[PDB]
Order: sequence, then structure tokens, then C-alpha cells
Amino acid sequence: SMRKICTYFHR
Amino acid sequence: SMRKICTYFHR
Amino acid sequence: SMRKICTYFHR
Amino acid sequence: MFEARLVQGSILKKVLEALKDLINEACWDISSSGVNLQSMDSSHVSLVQLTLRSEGFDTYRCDRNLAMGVNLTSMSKILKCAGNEDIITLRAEDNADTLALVFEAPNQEKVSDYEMKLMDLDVEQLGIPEQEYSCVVKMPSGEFARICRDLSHIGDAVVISCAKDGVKFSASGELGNGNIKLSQTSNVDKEEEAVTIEMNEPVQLTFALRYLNFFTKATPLSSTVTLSMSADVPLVVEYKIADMGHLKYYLAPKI
Amino acid sequence: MFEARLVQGSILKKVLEALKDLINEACWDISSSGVNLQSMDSSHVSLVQLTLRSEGFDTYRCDRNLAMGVNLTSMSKILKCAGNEDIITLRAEDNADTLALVFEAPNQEKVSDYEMKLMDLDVEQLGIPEQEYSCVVKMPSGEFARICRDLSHIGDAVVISCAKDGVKFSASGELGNGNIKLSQTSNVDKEEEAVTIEMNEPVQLTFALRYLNFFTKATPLSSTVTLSMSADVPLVVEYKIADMGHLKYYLAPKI
Amino acid sequence: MFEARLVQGSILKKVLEALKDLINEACWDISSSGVNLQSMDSSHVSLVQLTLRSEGFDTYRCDRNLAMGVNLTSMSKILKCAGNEDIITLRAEDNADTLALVFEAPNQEKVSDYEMKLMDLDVEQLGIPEQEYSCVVKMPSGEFARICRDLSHIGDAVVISCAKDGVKFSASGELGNGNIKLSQTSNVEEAVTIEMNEPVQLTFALRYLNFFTKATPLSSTVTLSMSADVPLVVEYKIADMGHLKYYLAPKIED
Repeated sequence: SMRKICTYFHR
Repeated sequence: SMRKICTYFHR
Repeated sequence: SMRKICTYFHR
Repeated sequence: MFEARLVQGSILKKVLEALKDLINEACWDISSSGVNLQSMDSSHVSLVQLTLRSEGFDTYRCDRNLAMGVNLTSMSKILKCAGNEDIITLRAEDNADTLALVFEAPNQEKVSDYEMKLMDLDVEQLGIPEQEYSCVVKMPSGEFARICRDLSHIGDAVVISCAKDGVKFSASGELGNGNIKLSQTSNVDKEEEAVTIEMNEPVQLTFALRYLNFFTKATPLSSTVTLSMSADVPLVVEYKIADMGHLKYYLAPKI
Repeated sequence: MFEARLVQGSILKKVLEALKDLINEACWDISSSGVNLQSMDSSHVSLVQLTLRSEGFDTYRCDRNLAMGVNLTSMSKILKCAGNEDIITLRAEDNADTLALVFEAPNQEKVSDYEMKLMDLDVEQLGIPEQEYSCVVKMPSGEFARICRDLSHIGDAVVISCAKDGVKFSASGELGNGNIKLSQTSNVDKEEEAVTIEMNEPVQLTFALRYLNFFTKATPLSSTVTLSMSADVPLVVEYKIADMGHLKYYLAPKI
Repeated sequence: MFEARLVQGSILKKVLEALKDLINEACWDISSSGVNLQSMDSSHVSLVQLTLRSEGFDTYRCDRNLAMGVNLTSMSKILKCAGNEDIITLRAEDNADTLALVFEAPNQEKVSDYEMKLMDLDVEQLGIPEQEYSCVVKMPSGEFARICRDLSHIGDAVVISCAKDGVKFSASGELGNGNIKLSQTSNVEEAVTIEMNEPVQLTFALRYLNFFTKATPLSSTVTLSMSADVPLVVEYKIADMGHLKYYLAPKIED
């Protein structure tokens, strides 16, 4: 599949 | 707004 | 025109 | 007012070569500390982080932090008009919504002198933590570039296995499958041909070569590149920039 | 009968390199005085003038004037089959409607020998008056080629400013605008890298890079190129051909 | 249970460069005697013959003669992933319907290691007889490639005339016609030479010849072998390991 680096960081 | 070199020479 | 080299060899 | 005189023009061109292919628009944060930029791709899967120390440049003068929004495609087009030997001076005022670029020639016959429109940008700065990585690999940038490019002809995706001994890049196609295996460098070599692996735990992750091949556009910046990995956390591809700083690429894995 | 033996084959190939990309069909005027050709583009905005003196060639023999109509793409295709070292001999009879080309090698072990069909053409010869020009610039052909090519990435049009001091090539895009400024050079080592400006009055005119970039196709004919300009009258871009003559390109400005 | 270790990786890459443009699939016949491959084009007008002697390789070990069918486009793609100085080792099992390829570097601290799926192919192997040829021409492969390429811009077809003195390549277009004449030369990669039993003039589709010349990175020279109403042979020598021969039927209209 593959997700967003949105999910892995944020702020 | 570019001309034709027919205008600039001829004959 | 042009032939097939099937014709010129075979087996 | 802000102004930075970069002697090694090329350094700059080679950077926009890396970025424009991955990100169209991005916000340049300018500081007395230097030029820092961070932006995700079109699709929010990869992220790019740029750091040029003010030490890096010959001149450098910035009074207030600037937030310059730039169409990098626009800007690449401009830098393409700069000779590799060119001295590239940058200049912006505060109220300025244009960035000036000035290219001086080797032994100064000629002086190019562009000026680029900016844009306003929303930029949710993502907190990237400093973190130890299960595996860090230092290897020829050229070899890495070459690997990601070859396997793209086998499959969509690369699997990176890593241990003490070495690192394996693999893909599966309709046509077959390929395993490219590199070993830590014995005769622990002259280092721009050499491979080294700091290894806390073995690791095996899966990434879209599609993106990696946008990253390798940075290989003209450094002989080596360093891959940093931990399970269920993004890959970091770090291209060193010639003493001025670095360009880090971040990519999410799969499922 | 007509026949011209050119030692420097290349010289001829390099000519069709310049033309075929700008004008498809054209009428070659052959004289005891030599080879003269004049033709506008598809769109009647640019005009090309060729002069090769008969003195130039090793043989040259033409009894009656010929008016040879040629698909230049057809003819370029033929010249592409000629080695750069090749001796090119040309030959036609009067009522002959095919033109023979013979390529001898310095090998003298190879001898190519083509023959090209002609066409009938209507050809309004334009009277170009020989003109004093407000500004005439002599500069590297390479640099000029390079400038017109780069600015094409900023905008549609180049503005050429000219003074005593120097000459400035500018374009405006959506993205921004660029100024490339070159200065007259002192204590001229040579001419090959050098810029010189005869100037009656300062001049600033505006031309379509579209066309200029079809002109620069001639840069393999000459290290330098000479730009000749007057207010509301066409630009002349003159590429010298190695003592045999010259290749002059003419372009209308904008209003 | 088979494995062949080829020192000069490039030699292999350069081969698939030659073939893939002319023939998509083909069956690789491997023997204790070496690697032999024969296939006609899409349209059965040109035929290609590969011969690589086992002598040619550093290792060579073949227990069962294998008949490996491969999409050469598939296989080109794989060989593109091999450095020119790469050592290419090949490996197949008996009941194996995949061929393994292993690329060792001059590094010897990179080793690529691919594996390619096969296909089943019927291919009526044609008996090619050994033949004396009225005319055999040896000339630079580069010059030949260059001639076939230029004339393709004049006409469809090349006429090759051959006499004691020299060999003449001609084509007629809508645009015109060209005659390129080469002569036997002084001192023999550089040179043109003509064994000539009787003069010959034959006509061939440049379309095909230009698929053959894709092999010119295999040899400085190429040898053309001709007799009336029997195919042309274009022979590219492979560096002592063997040869790559291309065969093409002639023409003649009414």
C-alpha cells in the first residue's frame, strides 16, 4: 500500500 | 505585434 | 518483391 | 534586506536539479543561521529537507527571517541560464515579492541578472525528530542512483535488507526478480567507492522506486549518500552538500 | 553545364544544417559570380540570404545562370551521407531537372555519387538595400546561440539594448525577467572570445527568439556572428563563411 | 544443471542489443559444445544464427542440453542492469523454467543476482548448409552500418554490385538516388577486401540490414557473403568465442 509522512511527523 | 519583411524590403 | 528464408533452408 | 554571494554557482543549480522534479512550490526559510527549506511532494508520501549554513557563502546578510515562497520549476529554469563556473549572488528586500538572482562569469566578461516572482504559501512545518536508526548505510551516491534506476526496469518497489555484513536491494517484476547485494568495504577503502554499515538491528523495508529516483537527482551533490532506516518509520536519504550543509529526502514504506 | 569542386566538404553540410530547419524549399541562383540564395520562412517574418563567391571553390564553371529549386530537407538528407573530410563536387546541365552530387574521400578508397530531383519554384527576389546600422555588434557565435537559447526559457521575446559600453539581452516571462549584459573588450588578445560595438546611436529593439534560435543553427560556420540593428528596421545576423562569403539572417521587430 | 562464467560481460549485453530489435522471443540451445540460437523475424524474411563456443567462457558446465525460451526484450532489460566490465555468470537447472544471471563487479564487493522467467517455444530449426559464395566482402562494420543508415534516407532497398576492383551500394528514392563505391584497400579494422568467384548484383530491404547493424559494437569488421537467388549472410565475428550471422532473402519483381 503506502501511507503519508503526515502520519509519521505533524506540528 | 511583429511585421512581415515583405513590408521592410520588396524588389 | 521478396521471399521467406523458410524456402531457402528447411529442417 | 537579504543577500548571499555563493562562489561555487554549480552548488545551487545542482540543488534545484534535485528538487524541481519532486516538488513544484516550496517555502525558503532565511535566517542569520542560513537557508533552511522543508516540503512534502504533490502526494504527501516523500518529504525534502534542505540546510545551507551562512558560513557556506562568501557574503551572507539577513536582518529579519524571510519566508520566500518559490515555484522551483520557475527557479530551475532561471538557474539553467547560469554557467557552472558562475558566481551566483541572491538578493531580496522584506516588502519585496520578487527574488533577484545575479550570475557573474569566470573572469567577468558577462553578467546575467534575473528577477523571479514569489508566491504566498501555507507551510505546516512537520516536526522531524532527531532519532538513532536501526541501520545507517554510507555508500557511493553513483552506485545507489544506478541501483534504484536499474531495478525500476524490474519492478515498482525495492526491498532493502540490511545486516552487519552487507545491504541487499531487491525487486520483483512480471519478467523476474533481482537482488543487488553490497558488502561493508574491506581494505576499508578510499571512501567515495567504499560502503560502511552502522547496524543496531537487521532491517528490511519496501519503498516505491518511483520516488527514490527523484531523490537520486541529488547525486551530483556528493560522491556518497547515507541511507537511514528503522522498521515502520520513514527512510532518510542524506546527500552531503560540500561543507555548506545537506539535503535529506524522507520516504514512507508500504504494507 | 555547371560544376563546382569544393575541397572543404563540411562547409556545405554546415550550410544546409543552418537552412533546412528554417526553410523547406528554396531557389539556388547560380552565376559565374557564384551561388546566391534568398528565401523567407513558412510565415514570412524572417528571411535568409546566402552568398558563396566562385573564387571560394577549387573548380567553378557555370555558363548560363541556373535557378535550381530544391526541397532542402531532401538535399540535407543527401549531404548527411558526406564525410566531413569529403571533397564535394556539384554538377547540373541547363534544362537538367536533376542535380548530381559526388563525395570523394581523403581515403580515395570511397566515392559516393548521388543525384537529386529538383522542383519548379515561384521566387519574389526581395531588394535588400546595403545599410548603415545605428549599432553593429561582433561577438562569439557560441555566446549568442547560448543567450537566445537561455532567454527562450524565460520569455517569447528578447529586447536588445546597445550602447558604447555594451549590449544587453533581456526577456520577460510569467515567471520573471532576465538581463544578460556583455561589455566591449579591451586589449583584445584575439576576436574568438571578444565583443566589439560600432555605435552611431544607442538602440533597443524586440525580436521573437522562436526565429533567432533557427538562425543560431549556423554557429558551426563561424566563431563570431555580427548583429546589425536600426530602430523600426530589421535585425541582420551575419555568419561569415570562411572567406567564400557569408550567410545573413533578417528578422522583423515588434510594435 | 548448467553454469557458464563469461569474463567480458559486455560481449553478452552487446548481443541482446543486436537481437531484441529484430526478434522478440527465441529459443537458446545450450550444449557441452556451447550456446547456439536460431530464429526468423516476425515476418519470416530475415533469420539470425548465434554461435558461442564453450571454449569462449572461463567456466562452462552443461549436464542436460537445455532449450531455454526467452522474451529477449525481458532479457535485454536484465542485461542493461550489468556494468560493461561486469563478469556475467549464467545458471539453469533441468526442470528449471527460470534462468539465473549473476553480475560480479570489478569491485568484487558488489554482486547483482537476477532470475528471469522463460516461456515454451516451438521453433522449426532450419538446416543452414555450408556454402561457397560467389562474392564475400570484408569491410569496417562502422562503414557498413553508416552506408545502410544513409541510403535508408534515399530509398527502401539497396543494390549491392561486386567486382574484382570494388563493391557498390545503390538506392533509388522519390528524392533521388545514390551510388556509394568502395575499393579493395592497401594493408589490412581499417580495410576492405573482396574474394570474388563471379560478379554479383543483389537487392535487399535496408529496413532489415539496419536491424543487423545493431551488432556493429561486436566487431570492427563485418563480412557480406552473396550468391544469386540465395540469402545474403552478414557475419559479425564475436571476439574468438564465435560469431553472429544475419541472413536475408533478396527481392526481384515481375
